[PDB]
Amino acid sequence: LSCIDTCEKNSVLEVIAYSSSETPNRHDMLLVEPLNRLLQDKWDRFVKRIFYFNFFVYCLYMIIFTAAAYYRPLPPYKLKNTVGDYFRVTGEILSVSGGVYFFFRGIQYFLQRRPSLKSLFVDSYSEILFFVQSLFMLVSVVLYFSQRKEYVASMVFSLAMGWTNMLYYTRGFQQMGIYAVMIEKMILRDLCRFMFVYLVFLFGFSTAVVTLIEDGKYNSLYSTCLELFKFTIGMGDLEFTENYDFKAVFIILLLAYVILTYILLLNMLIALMGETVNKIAQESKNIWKLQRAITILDTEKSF
Amino acid sequence: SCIDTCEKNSVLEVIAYSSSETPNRHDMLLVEPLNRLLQDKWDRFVKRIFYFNFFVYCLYMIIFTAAAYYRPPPYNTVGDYFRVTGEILSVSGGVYFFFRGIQYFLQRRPSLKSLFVDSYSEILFFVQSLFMLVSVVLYFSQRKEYVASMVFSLAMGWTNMLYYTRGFQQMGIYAVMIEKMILRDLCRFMFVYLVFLFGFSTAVVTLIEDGKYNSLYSTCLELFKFTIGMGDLEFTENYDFKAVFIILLLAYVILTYILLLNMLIALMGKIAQESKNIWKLQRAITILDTEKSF
Amino acid sequence: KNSVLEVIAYSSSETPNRHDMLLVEPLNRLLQDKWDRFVKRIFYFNFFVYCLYMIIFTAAAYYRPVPPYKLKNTVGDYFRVTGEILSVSGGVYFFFRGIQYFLQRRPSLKSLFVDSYSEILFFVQSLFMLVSVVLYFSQRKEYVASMVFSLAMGWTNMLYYTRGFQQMGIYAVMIEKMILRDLCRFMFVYLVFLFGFSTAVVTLIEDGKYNSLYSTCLELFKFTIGMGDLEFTENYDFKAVFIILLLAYVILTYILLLNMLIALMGETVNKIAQESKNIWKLQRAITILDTEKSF
Amino acid sequence: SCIDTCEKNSVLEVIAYSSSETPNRHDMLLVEPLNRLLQDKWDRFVKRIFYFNFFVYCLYMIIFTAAAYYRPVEGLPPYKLKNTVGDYFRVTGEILSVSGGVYFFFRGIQYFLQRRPSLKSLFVDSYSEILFFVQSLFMLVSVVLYFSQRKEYVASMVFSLAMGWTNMLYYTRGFQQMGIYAVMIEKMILRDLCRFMFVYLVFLFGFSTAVVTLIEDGKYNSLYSTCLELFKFTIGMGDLEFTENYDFKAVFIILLLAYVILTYILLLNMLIALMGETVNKIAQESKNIWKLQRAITILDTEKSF
Ligand SMILES: CCCCCCCCCCCCCC(=O)OC[C@@H](O)COP(=O)(O)O
Ligand SMILES: CCCCCCCCCCCCCC(=O)OC[C@H](O)COP(=O)(O)O
Ligand code: NA
Ligand code: NA
Repeated sequence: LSCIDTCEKNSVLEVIAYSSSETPNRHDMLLVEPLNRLLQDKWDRFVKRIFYFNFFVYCLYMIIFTAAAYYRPLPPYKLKNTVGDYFRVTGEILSVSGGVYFFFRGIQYFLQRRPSLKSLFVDSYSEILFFVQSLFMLVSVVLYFSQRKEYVASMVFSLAMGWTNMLYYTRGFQQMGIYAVMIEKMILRDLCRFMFVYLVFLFGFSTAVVTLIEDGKYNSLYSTCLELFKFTIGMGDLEFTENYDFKAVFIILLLAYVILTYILLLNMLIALMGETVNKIAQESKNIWKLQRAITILDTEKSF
Repeated sequence: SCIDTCEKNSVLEVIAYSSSETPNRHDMLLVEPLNRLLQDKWDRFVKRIFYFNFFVYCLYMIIFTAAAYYRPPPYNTVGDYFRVTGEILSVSGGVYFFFRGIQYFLQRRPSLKSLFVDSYSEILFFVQSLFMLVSVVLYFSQRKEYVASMVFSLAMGWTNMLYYTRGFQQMGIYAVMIEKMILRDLCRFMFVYLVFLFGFSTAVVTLIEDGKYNSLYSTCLELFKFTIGMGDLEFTENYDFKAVFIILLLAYVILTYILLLNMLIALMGKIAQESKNIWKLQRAITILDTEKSF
Repeated sequence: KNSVLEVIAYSSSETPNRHDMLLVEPLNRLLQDKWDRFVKRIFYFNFFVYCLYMIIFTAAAYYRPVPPYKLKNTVGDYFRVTGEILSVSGGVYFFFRGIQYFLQRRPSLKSLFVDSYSEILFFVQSLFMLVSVVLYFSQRKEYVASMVFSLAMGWTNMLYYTRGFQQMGIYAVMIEKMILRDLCRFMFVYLVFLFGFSTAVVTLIEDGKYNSLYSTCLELFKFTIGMGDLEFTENYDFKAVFIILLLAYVILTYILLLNMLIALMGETVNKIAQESKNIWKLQRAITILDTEKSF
Repeated sequence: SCIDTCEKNSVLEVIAYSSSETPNRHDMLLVEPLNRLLQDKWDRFVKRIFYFNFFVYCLYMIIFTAAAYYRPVEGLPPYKLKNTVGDYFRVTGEILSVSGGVYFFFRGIQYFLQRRPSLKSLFVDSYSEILFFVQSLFMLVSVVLYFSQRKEYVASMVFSLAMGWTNMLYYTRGFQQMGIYAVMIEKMILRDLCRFMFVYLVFLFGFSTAVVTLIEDGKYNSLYSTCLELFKFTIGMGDLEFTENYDFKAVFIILLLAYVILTYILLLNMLIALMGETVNKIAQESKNIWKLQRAITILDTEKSF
C-alpha cells in the first residue's frame, strides 16, 4: 500500500476523498476494486465499532438534552435543593458541553481543511449543520446568562436541528445510507424548484385575495397567506370569510389557485421525485460510498 | 454569413418564428453553428439585458402590488402621494404591455388556430393588459368592478413571473413542463372530471328535499370539497332514503379517485430531452427579441 | 354475409389478436375513410342529441315537486311535464335498444360482463328509469332514488361518446381498464382491512353514537379521504388499545393506498401507450359498424 | 424418480422447505417438470381442499365476530348465562371461537416442532405461521383474562379479532392477481415502509419535542399530545393553530412550517416515488415467491392427507 493509505503528506486516499467538490470524477474513482476492498476492510477492522460507539454516545447525549429541556422551568433561576433540580442542571451542563464540543469540532474542521471559501456551502453539509446547532446552543447560553426569555427559542431551534441531525449516522448502513443520499439530492433539486415556483404562486394569489378582502381578520397579508397555504396540507376551507364584495371573483381566485397549485404543482413534485429516484440510483450509491470513505479516513486520523 | 445578420432573411430568423405547424421547430436548432452562435450572442449581451428586464418587471410588480393593496370611486400625505404615484405607474405599465402585445400580434399575424398553441406568454401578457385597462375604465366611471378587474390583473401579473425562468436552465425546463400539462392534458383531463362532478351534483341536489344545499351551486361545491381533502359526507340530513344518498357519495368519491389515478398513469406513462429542446427554442426567441429590439 | 371487417370487429373475446388485426393497412385505411366521410358527422349529431336529452332529463329531475301529482296550468309546468315525457321516451328507447342487442348478439354468458360495457351500462340505466316510472305510477316515494341513480349513470355514460377523439377516448379507455383490473383487487383488500379494524374498534367501544358497526365503519373510512379525527369517541376503557388500533389502521391503510397508487403504474407504465390506442381504434371501429347498421 | 414420491428425502419437499440461505429457492421451482407436477396436483385436489379451508375459516371468523360484537357489557367477568335463544347463540359462538383459537395454537406448535427450524430465519421466513400463532395466543390469553375476573379480556379479544380479520390475506394465494398483490404488499412493507417510518419517526419525535418544549403549559404541555398533534398533519388533518398558550409565535410557526415541508411535502412524496421504483423493479420476484408459497401450501396439504 505504498502511497495508498499512509504517507502523512499526500496520498491517494487523502487527495481522492478530501478533493473539493470540483474534480470531474470524484465519485467513480473509489469504485476501483482494490480500493473498495481496502476501505471495506478497514471498516470491518475498526471503523464499524468506533462509529457504533459514537452513534450510541450521540443518541445518549441527545436523550439527556431532551430530558433537560423538556423539564425547563427572567432567568437565571435558583437551583432548588431537590433531586429533580440537580438532575436538570447536570443535564444542562452536559448539553452545554456538547454544544462547545461541536463548536470546537467545526473550528478544527474548517482550519485543518480550510476550504476555498467558495465550495464551503456546496459540500460538507453535515459539518455546517452541526456547527449551526452548536452556535444555537451557545447563543442560548449567552441569552440565558443575560436574563432574557429568547433562550427558549434558541434552544428549541438547537434541539430540533440536533434531532434531525441523526441522519448523519444513517451512513455506515447500505440501505439507510442510500436513503439519506436520496433525501438530500431530492431536497437540493426538486424541493428547491417546486418551492420557488409555489412561493411565487402563493404570494401572488394571497395578494389578490387580500386586495379583494375589504376588512376583518384576513385583511392582513399574513392571515391571507396562511389561509391560502392551509389548502396544500389538505385543510383548505374555501369559505374562511365573507367580508368582501363580489363572491364570484373571490371564488374564482380560490378555485384557480387550488387548481394551479394543489392538483398541478404537487402532481409535478411527485413526478419529478419519481424521475429522480429512477435516475440517480447508482449516483446515490457512489455518494454513499464516498461518505463512508470520508468517515473512515477521519476516524483513522482520529486513532 | 447570412445566418447571423443577413438584413433580408436569415436562417435563425425564419427558424425562430416558423409556426407550430412545422414538424421540426426545435430539432434543427441543435445544429452546431446555430447552437454556438446563439450561446455566444446570449452570453455577450442578452443575459445582461434579460437580467435587467426581469429586475425591472419584478420592481414594477412590487409597486403595483403596494398600490392596489392600500386601496382606500374615484378618489396631502406622503402615503397618499406614494399610493397615487404607484397607481399611475401601474396604469402606464399596463398601457405599455398593451402596446407590445398589439405590436407582436400585428407583426406575426398568427393564423388564429395556432395563435393560441403558440404565443402563450404573449396572450397571457395581453390579457393581463386588457384586465388592467378595463379596471381603469371601471374606476373612472364611478363603479366598483374595477377592484375585480384589478385583482385579476394582479394575480395574472404575479403568476406570469414564470416567463422569466428562460435564462435559468433548470427553472426553464421546469416551467416548460408545467406549460405542457396546461396546453395538452388539462382541458382533456378536466372535461371528464367536470362532467362527473356536474352529474353527481345534479343527482344529489335532486335527491335532497330542501335546505341550505338546495341550490346546484352549494351541492356542487360540497361535492368538490372532497377533491381538496375536505370530504364531509354529512353536510345535509334533510332528505329521505339515507342509503341512496350515502351510496351515491361513496360512488362519487371512488370514481374521482380513480379518475385522478388514470390522469397520473396517462401523463406519467414526460419528455426530458424534448423539454430541453423547447427551453432552448424559447431562449433563442428571447435572444432575437433582444437583438432586434436593441 | 361474411366480411372480415364485420366478422373481426364483432368477433368474440375468445379471439386472441383483435388489437393487432386492425393494424392491417387496407383495414385501417378504409375505417378511417368511412369515419371521416360520414360516421364522424353522424356521431357528432348523435352526441348532440344525447346531451340534449340529458339536459332535458336533468331539468325535469331538478324541479321535481314534493304521486302522480296534479298539473297546474302554467307554462313552466307544461314545460316540466313534457320534459318528463321526453325523458321517459328516451329511457324506453334505450331499454328497447338494449333488449334488441341482447336478442341479436346473444352474449354467451362468459364475457357478457367483460365486453360490451357501455351497452350494459345503458341497459341498467334503462332498468332504473322504468322501475322509477313503475314506482311513480303506484303512489310510491322510492321513484326519487331510482331517478337519481338513473341520472347519475346517464351523466357518467356521457363518457361513452368521448371516443372519436384520440386523447379523450384513450383516457376513457384507461378509466375502464383501471376499473376492470386494479381497483378490483385494491378495493377487495381495503374492504377486508376496513371491516376488520371497524369490528375491532366497535367491540372496544362500549356504547354511544359510534357504538354501531355502521357508524364505526363510516368513521374509520373517513380516514382514507384525509378527514380523520383520531378522538371520535371517549366512552370506553383502555385508551391505549384505542390509539394503538387507530394508528395501526392508519399506517396499514396508507400502505395499501400507496401500494395501489404505485403498483398500477409499475405494471402498466408500458402497455397503456399502445394497447389503449389499439383498444380505442377497436372501439371506433365498433361505433362505425353500429352507425352503418343504423343507416 | 424420487421427485415428489421418495419418502426419504424428496427434492420437491426439500427445496420447498429449504433454508432461506438457498440462493435461488424461488427460481428452481420453475423447472418444467416441477411446475407441471405442482399444477397437476393443485388442480386435481388441492384447489378443492384449499377452497373448503377458506370457507371454513370465513365461517369461523363470522361466528367469532358476531359473538364478540354482541357481547354482554356488565363488568366483572364472567357473566351468568341468561335463558334466551339469542344468549344461547352468543355463548355457543363464544365457545366455538375459543375452540378455534386452541386449534390454531396447536397447529402452530406442531409446525414449530415438526419443522425444527433454524431459530435465525424463523422470523425471516414463515410470517404467516407466526402471525396465526400470535392471534391464537391473543385468543387464549383473552379466555384466561375473562376467567381471571379482569377487564383486559376485551383488549386481548379485540387484538385477536383485528389480527384474524387481516389474516385472511393468507388465502390470497391460489388466485394469480391477489396472490401477486399480497406478495408485493409484503415486500413493500418490509423495505420501503420500514425505511420511511424510521426517518419519519425520528423527524416527528424531534420536532414534537421542540414544540412541546416551546409550549409554556396547558392542554398541549404533554409530549404525547404534541406528538399526536404533529402526526395529525401526515393524515391530512393538521391545524397550524391548535395551540396559542406560548410566546414567540415566529418560532412556533417556523417550526410547524419546517415540519410540514420536511415530512408532508417531502417524505410522503419520496415514499410515492421510492415505492414506484421498487414495484417497477421487483415484479418477477413477487411472481416466483407466490409460486413457492403455493408450492408450500400444496406440500403441507399433501402431508396432511
Ligand atoms: C375570470 C376567469 C378566470 C381567469 C383567471 C383569473 C386569474 C388567475 C390566474 C389564472 C391562471 C392562468 C394560468 C397561469 O397563470 O399559470 C401559467 C403560467 O404559470 C405558465 O407560465 P408562462 O406564463 O407561460 O410563462
Ligand atoms: C343496485 C344497488 C343500488 C344502486 C346503487 C348503484 C351505485 C352506482 C351509482 C351510479 C353511478 C355508477 C356509475 C359507474 O359505474 O361508474 C362510472 C362508470 O362505470 C363509467 O363507465 P362508462 O364510461 O359510462 O362506460
Ligand atoms: Na383534510
Ligand atoms: Na386530505
